[PDB]
Amino acid sequence: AYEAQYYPGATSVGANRRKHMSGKLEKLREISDEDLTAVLGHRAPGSDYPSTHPPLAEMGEPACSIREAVAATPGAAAGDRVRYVQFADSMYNAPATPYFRSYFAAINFRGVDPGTLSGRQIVEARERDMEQCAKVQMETEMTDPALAGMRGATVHGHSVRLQEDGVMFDMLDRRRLEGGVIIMDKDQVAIPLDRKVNLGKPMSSEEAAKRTTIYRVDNVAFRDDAEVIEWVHRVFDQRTSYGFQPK
Amino acid sequence: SDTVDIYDDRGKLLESNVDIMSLAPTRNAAIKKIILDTKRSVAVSLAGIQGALASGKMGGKGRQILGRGLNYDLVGNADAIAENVKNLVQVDEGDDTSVKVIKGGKSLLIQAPSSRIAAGADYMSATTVGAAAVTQTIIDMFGTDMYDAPIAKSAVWGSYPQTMDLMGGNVQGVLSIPQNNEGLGFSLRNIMANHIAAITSRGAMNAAALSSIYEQSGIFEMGGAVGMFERHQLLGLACQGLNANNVVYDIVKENGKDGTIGTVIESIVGRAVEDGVISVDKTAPSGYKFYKANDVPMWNAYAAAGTLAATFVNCGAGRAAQNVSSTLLYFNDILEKETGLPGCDYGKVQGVAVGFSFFSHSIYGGGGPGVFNGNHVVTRHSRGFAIPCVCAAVALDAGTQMFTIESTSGLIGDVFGSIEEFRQPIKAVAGA
Amino acid sequence: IQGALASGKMGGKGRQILGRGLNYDLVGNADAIAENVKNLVQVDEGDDTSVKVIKGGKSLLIQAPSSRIAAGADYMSATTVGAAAVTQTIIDMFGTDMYDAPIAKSAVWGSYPQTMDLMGGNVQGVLSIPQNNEGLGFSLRNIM
Amino acid sequence: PLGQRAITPYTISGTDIVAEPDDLHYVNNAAMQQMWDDIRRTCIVGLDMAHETLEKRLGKEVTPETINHYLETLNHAMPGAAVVQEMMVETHPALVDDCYVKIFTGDDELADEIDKQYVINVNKMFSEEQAAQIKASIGKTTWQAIHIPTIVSRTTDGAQTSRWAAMQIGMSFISAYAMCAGEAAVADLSFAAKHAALVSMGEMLPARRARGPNEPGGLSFGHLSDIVQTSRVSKDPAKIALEVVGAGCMLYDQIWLGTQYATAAYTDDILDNNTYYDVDYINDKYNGAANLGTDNKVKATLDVVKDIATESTLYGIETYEKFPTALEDHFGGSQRATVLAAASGVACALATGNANAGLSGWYLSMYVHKEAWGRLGFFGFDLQDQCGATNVLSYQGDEGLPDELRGPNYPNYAMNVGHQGGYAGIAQAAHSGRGDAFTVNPLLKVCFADELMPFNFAEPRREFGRGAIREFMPAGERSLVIPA
Amino acid sequence: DIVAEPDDLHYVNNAAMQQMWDDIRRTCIVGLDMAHETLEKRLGKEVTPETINHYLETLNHAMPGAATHPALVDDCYVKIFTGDDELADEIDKQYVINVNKMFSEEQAAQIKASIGKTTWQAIHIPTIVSRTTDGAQTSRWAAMQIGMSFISAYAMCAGEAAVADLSFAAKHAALVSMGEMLPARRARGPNEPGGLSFGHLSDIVQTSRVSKDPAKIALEVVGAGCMLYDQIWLGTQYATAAYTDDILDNNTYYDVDYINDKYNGAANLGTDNKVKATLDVVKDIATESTLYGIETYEKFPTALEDHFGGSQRATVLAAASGVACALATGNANAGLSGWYLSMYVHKEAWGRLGFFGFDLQDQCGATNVLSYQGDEGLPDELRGPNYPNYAMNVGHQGGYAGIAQAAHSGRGDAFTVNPLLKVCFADELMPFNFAEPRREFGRGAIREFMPAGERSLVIPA
Repeated sequence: AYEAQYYPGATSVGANRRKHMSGKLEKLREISDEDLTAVLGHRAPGSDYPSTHPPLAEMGEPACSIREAVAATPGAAAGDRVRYVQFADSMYNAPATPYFRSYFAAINFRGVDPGTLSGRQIVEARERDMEQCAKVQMETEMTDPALAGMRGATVHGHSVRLQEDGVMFDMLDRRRLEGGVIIMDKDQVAIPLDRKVNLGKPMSSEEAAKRTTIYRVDNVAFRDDAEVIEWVHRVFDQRTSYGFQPK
Repeated sequence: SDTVDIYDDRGKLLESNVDIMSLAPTRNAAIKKIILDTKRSVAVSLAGIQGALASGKMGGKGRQILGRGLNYDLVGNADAIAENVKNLVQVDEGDDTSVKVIKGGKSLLIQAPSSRIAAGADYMSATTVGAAAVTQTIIDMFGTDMYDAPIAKSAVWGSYPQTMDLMGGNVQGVLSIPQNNEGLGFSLRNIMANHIAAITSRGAMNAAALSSIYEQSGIFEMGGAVGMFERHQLLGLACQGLNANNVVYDIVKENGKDGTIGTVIESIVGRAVEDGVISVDKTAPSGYKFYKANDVPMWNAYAAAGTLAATFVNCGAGRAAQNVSSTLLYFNDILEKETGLPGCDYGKVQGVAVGFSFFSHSIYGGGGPGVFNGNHVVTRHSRGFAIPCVCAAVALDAGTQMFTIESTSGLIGDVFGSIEEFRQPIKAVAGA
Repeated sequence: IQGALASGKMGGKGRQILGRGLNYDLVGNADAIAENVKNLVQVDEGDDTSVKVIKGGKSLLIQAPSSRIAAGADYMSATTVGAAAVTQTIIDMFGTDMYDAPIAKSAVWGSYPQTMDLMGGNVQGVLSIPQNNEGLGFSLRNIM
Repeated sequence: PLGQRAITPYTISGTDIVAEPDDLHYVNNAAMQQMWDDIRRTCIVGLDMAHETLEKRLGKEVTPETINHYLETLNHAMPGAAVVQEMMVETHPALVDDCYVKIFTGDDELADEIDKQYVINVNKMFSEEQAAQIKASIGKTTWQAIHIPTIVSRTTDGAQTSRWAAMQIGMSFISAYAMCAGEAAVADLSFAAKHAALVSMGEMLPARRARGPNEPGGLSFGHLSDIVQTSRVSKDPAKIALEVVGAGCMLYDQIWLGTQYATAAYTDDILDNNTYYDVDYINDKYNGAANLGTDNKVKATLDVVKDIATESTLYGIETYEKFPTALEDHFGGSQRATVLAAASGVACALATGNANAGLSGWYLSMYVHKEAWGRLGFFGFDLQDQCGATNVLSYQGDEGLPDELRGPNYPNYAMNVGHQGGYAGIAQAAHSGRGDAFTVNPLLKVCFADELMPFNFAEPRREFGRGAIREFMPAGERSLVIPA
Repeated sequence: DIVAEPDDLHYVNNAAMQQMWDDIRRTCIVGLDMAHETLEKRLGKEVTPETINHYLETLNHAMPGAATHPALVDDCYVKIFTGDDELADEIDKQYVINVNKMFSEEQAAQIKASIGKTTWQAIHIPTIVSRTTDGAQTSRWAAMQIGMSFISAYAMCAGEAAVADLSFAAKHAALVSMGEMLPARRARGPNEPGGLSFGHLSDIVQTSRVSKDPAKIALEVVGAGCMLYDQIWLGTQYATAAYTDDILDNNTYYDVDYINDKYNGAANLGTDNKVKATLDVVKDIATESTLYGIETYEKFPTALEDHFGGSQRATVLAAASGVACALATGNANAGLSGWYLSMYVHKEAWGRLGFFGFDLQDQCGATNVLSYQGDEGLPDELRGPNYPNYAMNVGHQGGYAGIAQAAHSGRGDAFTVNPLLKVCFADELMPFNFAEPRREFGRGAIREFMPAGERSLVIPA
């Protein structure tokens, strides 16, 4: 019906912001479920899904119209715990942005809790839901594994300049580049793991600048895209004028 | 003149073409009855008084007067307490005064007369007269010693008067003391979301609606609806809370099985465009339709209705109460991105969601969504378009919150869910 | 209010906002402000609302409706409705720029909401604010 | 070997050490401020609700070794140090040495395996019946004693004591239990640590009173009797009650309200002599009632109060008239009714077990004193004392209260000096005569049963005298950050 | 210049932080003239400058509780200032603050026209008293002191009805407190950082008295507001908020250059050359300020790294834009609109703003700027941390005070909201230097600030 346009801009970063909001992202590599659950870190890998309350078909529901109209997720129908996945995105042309992963998770996924910090971006959901959300974030162009690496605490590096091989300065290294392809063993929480997870080959610097959603005076300056500054000015003028008098 | 229709909890028609001026807190008889009942009604935990008299624990948190336990029988003789307290709380003979014993005697519900409300300057007449009537009954008709009377009084009242709240007392209503108001006219906003979801028996249309009732009564009491702002508030009260033209339930039924926040936004912008509320101001390069509002109170009403609908779709999917920290925020943010128009309350409910996310997800002492009310320092900013969604989220939960409905609001829920105009707010306000 | 708008002395004892003087005659056309404030305060026409002007047009006496008392939990929604009605009447009769709306607001409301009281607003009731009570139900015994 | 004054140098009651009245003020002597600082910086939060939210909502295992890890993390984190890795600013270690956290539990089995450097045990600090009373009172619950810096409470206020607590509690849970450093569990923990499981001694005051929360108007009389730990370490109940009288007359009549006469209510020993006389009188008359014990007490009747209070006041009047040693000060004749009323109140409470019996003894004392001598205190003295006798056994809204829950925010006691300390002593005497482990709040008996406090809550008046002659070292001083 | 670690700048770890908050929390201003009207009208005693002088020697040496410790209490004195030169010269030169002497001519003329011909006394109680309990007994302490000084100096008995009329006329008729009482949750009393409005902190610092460049005055209030409001009232997390490494100074001077380029000298002093505040002017200056600061961050990556968290990037862009718009228009709410436009432009340029709640004051920020609803509308001069939007979270209030000063400093006003506060802190005998607050924390982080309120003389070594 209403074809969502999602964002203003004829530029490249407007197109990439629309691609992150819409979810029309191409898959660059693959992560198995067994080691993805390992690097989320809330569970033994390849084990049963835990619980925080008995499943909804057993302990019933109140007589609610929203409950009978909204079909709960499969990850909530089994009463899983609410656990989290979070990332850190560089300011040197990372493909995703702490707001724009939150916009991605809000539009493309049912029953999530996206949260934006300046350096952190968290998705909190039921077990089977956040696993799918984190899987879709990891296997696509949305996460550049050299850039948008999973942290769960001690996240410093969104604004720290990259290393010479294009990886963030992590005060506890989850992800290491050697062997050619990027590999990582720990979960987002700062505990080590026995198994090694290959992600894939990192994007090149020019490909990172092409795929990014950051206006940068190096690559695509914010000042030259008047289409989005007009959006900011229009919504700000409407906010101020209608906070004086809404007519 | 704006003339909405009214639909119920299940999206059936209630009253059609109602003028939204008649839905005002100062004009609608049902909202007036609801807030007069919130003023005049108070709850007594008889088992709490019995435990305080026996164990000696009274007067606050972690306190116990040791050595002067009064072994009384309050729960067993609860009915005679009910007629005796009804005798001491009433002004005339059977005017509008009721004392009902419930749940096999563990609790009492006291409706103060309507005259005592109009005889004092605020609502605390009900609390003080009920507490003093209970104290006087348990002293006189169970035979309390002359020097044992203050123990029997502080079993009912708290550390009052040394603390301005009845802290540790067993008598409280929905509204808290007027010294606990952050602003002027905020007395109808000291009502936490657990109370609303407990009252409506965890209905999610009904908790949102009754928190709209309370919030817009509070807003009109602030003097924040004079002139054209009255229409600006009443359009949102119709559209968001009171289910105008079945819009929110229609959006939920459309986006129930597969819907996310984005599909809710697509539905509200399709409804706004097709209703003539908004139109394309200009078209940019790359065809980004810049939108303008033909009616700004009506566009804010659509953004509020979409905010509640997105709350439903994003909380019923997870069956979690914590999602409205972000659902309001990101609904209004994607809605600003989609059209160019400002979101609900011109960013006020987005800011409320911003701060609500921080105190409901960090080391700062905010806690779960169940404890947030309109008088809370974080969620007071939006003009009654945020707390309906919070109460709906709390009513929509399935057990993932420990600061839960029962633990903090079992008394208020089991005493105030006995009233028809509190479980069913839309049916009262519509009048069918 | 006229002295507050012209001089800049609004919102407390000693406070002066310089350079934002809004020169206007309020006492000269106080009858017009009276019917406008009767229009904005009232719930419906012909209710229990009467605002009348004092000698010389130096003051006016807002009486809020009974319904704005019944529809509020406490007593002093009358203060806020009267203060907001006077503020919007002043805005509607200037034609003021919206960047000079806050000056014309705090000339009437004083330093509220920063102060718990209005504190310098010319809208003034008899009872104190409910936060400035001594105990439970002492708001009605605050008349000196 | 000669000299004149016009003021009597006060020896602190029960001690040989002596201070002139213009350095027993809360500016010169330091312990006067330090005891109130220890009241301010202290709060107590409860761990069980936080532990069960960690348990069910994360699936995390709560166990004694994780709890030892969590308290060592917190006890590092509390002195303003960084425990979660954000580049925050740390308070300097040399300014913050008076910060610690200590648990006490109602389960001794849990109390064994927790590290004893972080445990205050009920058994090692109380006797058998005391410990049994407190374990039965608090249930099998886990609580913890929070003491924030003295420099922090000294700088800003006492309302940040609960907030610095909840801000440094949540970082400790995050660092020791590996949460996200910001997620929906931390809100539950830090709202437990701030309004759900928080108990604090100072409560909020009405805005007409121009003070804020955690100010000695909110500190109730039973709370202050529970703060001072003389009942823990000594057995003679009159000594307990008069120690509470001295501490209350210092923190209530000198700090919460600013002619500084009321130092004499715990100086020169008149108050004691009278209390020891009438406790001997009660032991002689009512068959040893005022000794320690629960069933030996006489029921609080009106005539018992009349006899004890009248006899105590006529003893005090005969003592004064016989030797007016404590008289002859320039503004004399006040603090003459306070000591008689305190003696009568402690005497009435130590015999009956009822605190309102002590209050009725206090007001009978003021009536007997007034109509014996034809004069009653200074100008503003008997607002409350002329009100009070009808306000003690009432049960109205703003009138009915036990002494135990009363405090300086009580309507009669709000603005007059020389009264609240006797009330704190009466509320203690109602329970020290029967050897109770606590009067009102059992949490604060345990919480202040600790020797790491720079103040000594075992004997407050001994500490006032000890600071009055400059061998008391306070905590909140800016020793390093100023030049020399 | 003397800049040090952030570790020894945290407010408990820094003397001058504490001493300026102690100086603000110990000072009260009491009206004096209608007490003299009482003495003239119904005490039968003719008040003279000699009686005034004798009152001043009585009240200035009575501060330590005299007829406390003489040694400890020393930071205590009562000074006078009048807007009426007819009696300002006969008063002793050791108890007087001349508005003519300490100010320029037009500033003194504005002060005198604001206050009229009244007399006011400036009271500073001891610091130890304000450190022991809260600073809410400054009112009651100075009340008992001036009551005792009337009874001593002017020779009345205690306990008369005319003495009672004088007693109410003395102290609770015209009392000017720093802040007022607080609402529900954080219910502190008077003279707390919650009630200290932004115009009050603009008037407390005295750079507007001693400097003519409105940029330096605005940024000075920005630094003082950041430290006081954020660290004391709300604290922390990168506490050195926008008064180190001078990115905000660079952005402000660039903005003044931009304003005096596009508009005809609208950023210099004087009220004649002020452009009226429309949305176009606010949009233009705020967007240019924000885009310049963003280009500085993205152009110099070491400065993007040094400000590691998004909160301080957003705060230093918004404060620079706000003080710029306030200087250009002379309107403080124009500065607030520039602040919030800077927040929105920064958010859309980088897709990230702050730490969960650093945008609470900002999404309901721009809409509340020009409102005239009840709890929503207020001029920025009268706003403070008790305002509903600004109550609870860090990183904002310093720019909010600096914006109000920039409004009333771009047009060269003598004061922001109070002339009583401006003249009251215009005396150099304070331990703090309110003329240059941000230099004093450089002195307070280098261990060169010597506050009073210490108890070293009454405790062992």
